[PDB]
Amino acid sequence: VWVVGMGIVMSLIVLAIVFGNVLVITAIAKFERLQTVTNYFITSLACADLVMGLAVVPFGAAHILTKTWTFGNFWCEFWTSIDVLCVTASIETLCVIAVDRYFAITSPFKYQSLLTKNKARVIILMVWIVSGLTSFLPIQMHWYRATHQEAINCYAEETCCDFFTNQAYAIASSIVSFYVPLVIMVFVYSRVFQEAKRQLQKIDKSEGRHKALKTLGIIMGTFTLCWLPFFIVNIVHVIQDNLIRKEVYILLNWIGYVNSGFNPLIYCRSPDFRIAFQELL
Ligand SMILES: CN[C@@H]1CCc2c(ccc(O)c2O)[C@H]1O
Repeated sequence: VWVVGMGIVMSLIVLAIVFGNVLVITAIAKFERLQTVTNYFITSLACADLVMGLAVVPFGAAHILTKTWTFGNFWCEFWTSIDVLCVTASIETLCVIAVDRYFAITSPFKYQSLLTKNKARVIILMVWIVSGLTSFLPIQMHWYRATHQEAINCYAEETCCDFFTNQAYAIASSIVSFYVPLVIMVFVYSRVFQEAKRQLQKIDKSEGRHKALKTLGIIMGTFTLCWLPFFIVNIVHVIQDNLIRKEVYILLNWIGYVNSGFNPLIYCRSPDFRIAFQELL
């Protein structure tokens, strides 16, 4: 009776993920006003989320719901590669938009000539290139396989799909995909909050005839509680401890998919963008 029960949630998530990006892509495509410099980064994030939801979520849900994998193992390598690539692309896009906000707040005069529409495209292309390289190159060249005789049959056989990684690769991947964006975002947001507090104090100096924290409170919090634990797990099993189980690993990886799906809708709200949605509907 649980098979039908778990199917409903997966189907709802799959239906919602694509609709949460088609609307934004279509609205930003055919509206002149919504076009801006940060709009390119927003579209990059939305397209990455759409690709993730259209590619990895349905097949992964089919694998989880079914007893055993259906087709051959030839496509599995870049299935996993696309998964890791989209995750890295989303994380790095959030890091770069945070850096953009930091540059916007601190130096107003330089921002006019520092960033240009022509120069902005280079950053997105470079980050896509580096994420795609660090995703495809290790996965496809079979540099991530392990030597332990356990599950080597699963790697050899074309009927089961389990994720097994070497000690070295996991740590480097976690460091290059999670920790650096986290520290950069934390530092830049601390600086932004300090600037906002200073401005509020200056305004209060001449008055009499912190709400903004809430605006920050979500934008980082939903990132932490939804992505901090998994990578913390993604290292410990490399250590000699056998504490975690496969089901827990699968569930913590799964939660990240829902987090990535829900991120862009919460991230981008504006009266102009709201009326942009309104006109299309
Ligand atoms: C099988 N799922 C994978 C397993 C490990 C992993 C993921 C995503 C980004 C990474 O940097 C990873 O090391 C997960 O999506």
